[PDB]
Amino acid sequence: TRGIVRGGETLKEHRDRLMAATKATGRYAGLKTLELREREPILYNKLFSRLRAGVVDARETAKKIAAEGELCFTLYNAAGDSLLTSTGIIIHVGTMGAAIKYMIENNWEANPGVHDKDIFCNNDSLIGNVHPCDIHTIVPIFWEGELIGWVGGVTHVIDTGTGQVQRFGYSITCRKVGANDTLFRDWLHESQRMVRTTRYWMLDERTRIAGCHMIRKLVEEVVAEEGIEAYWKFAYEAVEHGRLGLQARIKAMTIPGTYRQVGFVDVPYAHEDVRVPSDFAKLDTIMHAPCEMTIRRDGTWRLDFEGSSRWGWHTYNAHQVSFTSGIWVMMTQTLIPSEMINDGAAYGTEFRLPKGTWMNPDDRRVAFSYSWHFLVSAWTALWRGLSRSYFGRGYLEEVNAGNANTSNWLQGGGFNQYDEIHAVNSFECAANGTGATAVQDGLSHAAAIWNPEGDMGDMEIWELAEPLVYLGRQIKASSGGSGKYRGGCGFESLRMVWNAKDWTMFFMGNGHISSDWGLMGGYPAASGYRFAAHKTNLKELIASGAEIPLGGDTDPENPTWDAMLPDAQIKRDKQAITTEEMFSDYDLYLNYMRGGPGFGDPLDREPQAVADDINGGYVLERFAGEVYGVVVRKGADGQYGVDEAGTAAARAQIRKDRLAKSVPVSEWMKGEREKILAKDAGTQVRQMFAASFKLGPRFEKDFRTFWSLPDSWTLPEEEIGVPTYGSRYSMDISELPDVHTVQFVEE
Amino acid sequence: TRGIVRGGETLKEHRDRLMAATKATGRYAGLKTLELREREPILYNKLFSRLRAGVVDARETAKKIAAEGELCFTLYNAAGDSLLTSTGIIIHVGTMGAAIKYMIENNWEANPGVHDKDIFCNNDSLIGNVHPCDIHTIVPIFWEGELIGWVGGVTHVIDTGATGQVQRYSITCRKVGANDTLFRDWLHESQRMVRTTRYWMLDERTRIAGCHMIRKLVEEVVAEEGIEAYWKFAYEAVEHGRLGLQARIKAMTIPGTYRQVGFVDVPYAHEDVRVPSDFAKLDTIMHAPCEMTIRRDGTWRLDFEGSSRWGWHTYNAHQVSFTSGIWVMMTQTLIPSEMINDGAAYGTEFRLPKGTWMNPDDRRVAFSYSWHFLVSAWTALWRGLSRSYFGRGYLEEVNAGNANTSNWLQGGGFNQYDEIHAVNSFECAANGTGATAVQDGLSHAAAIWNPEGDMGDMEIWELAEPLVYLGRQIKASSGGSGKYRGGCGFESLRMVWNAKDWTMFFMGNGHISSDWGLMGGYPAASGYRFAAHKTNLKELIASGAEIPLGGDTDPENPTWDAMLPDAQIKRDKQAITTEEMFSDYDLYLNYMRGGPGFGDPLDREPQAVADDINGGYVLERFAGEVYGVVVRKGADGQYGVDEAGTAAARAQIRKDRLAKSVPVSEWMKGEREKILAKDAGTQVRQMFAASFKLGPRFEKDFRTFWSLPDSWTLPEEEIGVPTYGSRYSMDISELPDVHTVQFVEE
Ligand SMILES: [Mn+2]
Ligand SMILES: [Mn+2]
Repeated sequence: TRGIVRGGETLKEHRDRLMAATKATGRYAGLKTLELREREPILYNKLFSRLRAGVVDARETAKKIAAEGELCFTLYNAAGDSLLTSTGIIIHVGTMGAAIKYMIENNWEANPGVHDKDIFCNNDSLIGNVHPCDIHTIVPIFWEGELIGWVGGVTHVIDTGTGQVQRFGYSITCRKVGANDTLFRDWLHESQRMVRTTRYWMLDERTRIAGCHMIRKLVEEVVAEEGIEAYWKFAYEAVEHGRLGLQARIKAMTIPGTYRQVGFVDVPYAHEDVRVPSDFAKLDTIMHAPCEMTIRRDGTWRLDFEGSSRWGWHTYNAHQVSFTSGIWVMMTQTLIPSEMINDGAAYGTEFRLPKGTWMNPDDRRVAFSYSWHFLVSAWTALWRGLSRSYFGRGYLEEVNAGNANTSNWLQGGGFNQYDEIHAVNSFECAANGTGATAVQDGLSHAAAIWNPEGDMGDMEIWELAEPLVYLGRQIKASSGGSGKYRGGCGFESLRMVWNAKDWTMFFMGNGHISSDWGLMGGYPAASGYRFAAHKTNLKELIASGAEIPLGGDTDPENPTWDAMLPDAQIKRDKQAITTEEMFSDYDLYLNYMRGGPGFGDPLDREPQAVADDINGGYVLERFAGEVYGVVVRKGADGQYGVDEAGTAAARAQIRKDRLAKSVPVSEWMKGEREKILAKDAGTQVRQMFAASFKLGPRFEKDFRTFWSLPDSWTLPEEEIGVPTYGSRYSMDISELPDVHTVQFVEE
Repeated sequence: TRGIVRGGETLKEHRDRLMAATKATGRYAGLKTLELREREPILYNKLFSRLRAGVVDARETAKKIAAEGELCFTLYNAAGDSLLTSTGIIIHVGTMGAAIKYMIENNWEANPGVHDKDIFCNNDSLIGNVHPCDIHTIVPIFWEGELIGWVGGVTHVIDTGATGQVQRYSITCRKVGANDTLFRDWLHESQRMVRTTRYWMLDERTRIAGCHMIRKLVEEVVAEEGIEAYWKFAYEAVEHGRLGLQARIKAMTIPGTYRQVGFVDVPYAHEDVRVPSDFAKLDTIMHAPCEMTIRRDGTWRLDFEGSSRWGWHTYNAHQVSFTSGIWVMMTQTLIPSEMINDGAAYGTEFRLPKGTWMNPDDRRVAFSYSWHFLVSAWTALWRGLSRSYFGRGYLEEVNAGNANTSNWLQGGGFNQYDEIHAVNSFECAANGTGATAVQDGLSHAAAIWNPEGDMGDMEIWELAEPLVYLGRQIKASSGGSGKYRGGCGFESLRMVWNAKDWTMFFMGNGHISSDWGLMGGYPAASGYRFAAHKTNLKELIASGAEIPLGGDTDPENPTWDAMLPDAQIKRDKQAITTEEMFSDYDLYLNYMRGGPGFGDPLDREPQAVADDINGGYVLERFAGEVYGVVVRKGADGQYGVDEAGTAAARAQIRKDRLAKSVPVSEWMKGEREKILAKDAGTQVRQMFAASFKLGPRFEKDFRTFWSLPDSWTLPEEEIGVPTYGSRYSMDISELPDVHTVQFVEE
């Protein structure tokens, strides 16, 4: 046959046909009926069971090369659509799927060609990828000379290649790195210069190629026993199957209608401790991620991000592939926790990411090295939206106020206690607080949005990898969102530099803004802040038996460590993002993990839960009365107990104080409107709105209508007084010729 | 014959043999006799003259695929040694040759295999390259299924990427094509490294077109004159070059030891050097001492013991870059021939100590703008070679040295076409040259990496950049004073016009003049910065007020500043900056440096001093203070010489010199007190501290000359500045199963 796909179609003729049938019918590949599944139920169930089991075995067997992370493997059909994904974080199902769809639309079939036993590698920025260090290995599967699918394997390399602002600070575009199952030497020598340490990159490549070739054999054996006729139907029915599964889940758990929510997070690049080389990049900006969620009677739904802010000079921007592919690590935690999850769910979801926004920049200068900062801040709002549907329908067990900001990313560089390059960081922000439920408190220090199987790691293992020692590891008091049910609290650890040389560290996380919100009366989780101490003189303080900082920063409004370090240079502020800073032995670094949002009116919380929280270190005593209205009294055993009568009076008094200090929304609005007309707000607020308007006309109209603003009132970004480089002149990807990108999104 | 090289040897077996014969015999490839040259001279001269011409033809023909000068092509033998090189800048003969020898040593023959019609590409930093944007295309030449040589084509791509870099796009001899056809995944992947696609794509089409033309040339020559004759020429030609350099040294120079040194400043402690790493935020000085030894047999040695350590900046150099590009200056004085090839390398001994900025041996080091250190280190060699010319009697060949190729005008953003900016004006191609022992230096005439200096037309530059010329003027008092004055630089005043999202920065020497005067002459003027933001020039122009024009004639008594009362003027000695925002009607002074002078300025003929004042080469005030010449403004407003007054001023300055000078012994004792008290700037002590550790022989001489006790030490960690990288290295030896080539004693 002429084309290499089974049947004689080229890779592009094949996909274009399926995509045309998908558009005309609304069903993947125009499969109005799934004959294999309906006519042969057992064989269909067996095909998933064996293929799913073999894909997981590849992932776990290949994993056994350590000294799990983003490691994952996915089986695709000829058109680049996922059928099955292994255990692990599934944020790369779409990134690798896009890499296949890039080879399809750019005629890789003709050059460099797609042959059996070829090995392709990819991490391209313009195709779509979460992190530059996330390396894809893609292998085509052939049966009797014809192509029937692809295999994808991905890892997060931890030692690849300060204060990046533009993309031009590596890139692999579906490069053919091997043939005949043998890697090319020029690729091996070249890729080992893209890295500071060789061991991690080399083993990771072996792992990916291993798992891929296992899965390749796994398919060749399934097809041999059950026949190609059966497998060929399954490779397209399984996708249309996933779509029907998502539709059935929506109709069963949620409510049709329109849900509107928004999320924010800060980017404080004006601070002197953010040492970026470009002066046009030094300004305070805020991420704006509004979302209009539409759930329809037919079980389809739509996520429209009209009104979002523009991309900025920083590393927190994202890709439309990165945004849509990675949003399912969140969705599979509430709506579709299923091992059948595949691209079928994608074909049952509509995404609108306006071109030019931070989630769909369409500009080649954009950097995305730390996309998580924005992604986790934008996705959390969707928890709240869905929860409104769960709450109204009665499935309160599924309600969740949202995920915490996966923040304070402890990052360090230099030479460790073995006089060797640092490569492995602690990664304690895998265990943040979780949002509160409509039924119970949230889980403290339990999970991250991109991995619900939160693991905090052992202190004794991290101290074998980092030149740091734990002086404390403690639950972060009052970090969880207050509410009838408290959001999960984060936790903190105090690090002391120990046997480090040429050492540097920086902070990474939300500071001025709490990305998550409480739900239906609950409050947002605590926001971030920084603590670090240099020139502590701790060696002499330890030797002399003086007071030394231990534990966690219990009350940063009334700290106890600072006074213990009189000769120290202490940095204690809300600057939760910094650039590389010099550290040396006996200096201190507070690693503070965020908490989750709360649920419900705080003064509906059962008083004993407040007393249990104070005794447990989840809430500072101070706020027991101010926030929850609970009067607690310390007893003989040192434990706090509830004052039943005193609480009732406090709760009744707060209710009157609320009505007194509050104001009718009509009244407050006209006052806020005067400030809007006078353009009275910080530059970060005005820049956010000014940029959001230009990229979102529908958002500007609603804003003007809601505030009853006259057309005479305008908010041009160019008149705020901050740099605006990149707001009117762009570097589109359309400038690149011979490059055909695929659109997974309305814009 | 299994090995692909002619005869059956593999590439490594072949080179390994030739290199062992070179080490053993002191003659390239163990050629004690050149049979072809001696027994068939006409045929020998014919092969060279014809290959040289065919190579030049390929370079000039391919050049017509755009519209540069760094473009160049080189013909190599099977072992990766240069035979011939096209017209153009020859910095990349060694870099590309090193790429070939990398494929030889790392078994490219077995994987990915070296086949006919294959296309390779390379710019690797660890192999050694001048610039990250200088891209190599390497094609193997075959004859009857066997490899007989290589072709290398290079271009300087202007629109690549990568800020205030402090530590380290790498293409490691990648096979980017087969069957003379490029791979699609390579073409797509390359269009993401560049800002605009045009320049990258035409440059590759240019390199390949030239490589294939040279491949056809060899195939044609071999076919007509026979492969037997060519296979002899392909190695005799190298040894031939070695003998040629030996003859030139013995005919032009003098045996002995020459000692010289050069310096340049890295002022990274200034706030306008926005660097992301705080441990790279300090002031440092480059130290480039050179002990030059010419032996009686005609061999010579270049020992850079005592040089400073690599730093957190983009001015470090690879050993291959330092030795491959040094021949751009050697071909301007010692061996200016079109026959130049690697024979000159096998006739020269280089010692670049490991850890120094020229041989860092650390993977973190960056090399983006290594010219700043190279031009400052090479200028000292002119002076050494000149002492041999001057003693032997070839005063015409003397030259005090090359100016720092500084102020590198760099701009970014969007231009008057609302398109990405990629073409910057290249006025630092026309710096002042060093004065000779016979005549003044040439003003605004050349750079060290290109003697064919061209300034460009202002009208052409304004079609490329969003800038307009408000001035273009000879730089007064930039040339080094002396009996014969060093060449003066020039300066242009630029106004930003129709730019958007525009940024600019300065680049060059500031506190230090790298060049020195010779035998009584003085160094050229050092660098400084002038820029003006928020000028309000639009209204000053409209109202008819004074507007800055021309050049910054006297920065000690400027005229522009008073004209700009509302402007933010940056007028300091910070000649290196990171990108800074610029808007229309802002000003940027592009000041090109001059060259060093020769001889005692007091021995300069007075009428030359008067001509210099009249011509804007020397400011009036220095005619008496420096040259001791009294001038009077004549009727026509021109300056003339006062013979009698000049004779007195010269007689008085001679007494002043003896009165204000002191015996060197008396000065040394006082300067020795300061060394013991460690009374000096941190940039000075860090330089010496780093130099001592890398050069024990240099430290030994320092302590000896100053009679310092062993109790006196200068540890770098006690200076008070960051010392990151001094004690902990990421040596390249770590990288697994990567085999490097040492062209240097380290
Ligand atoms: Mn990753
Ligand atoms: Mn170059």
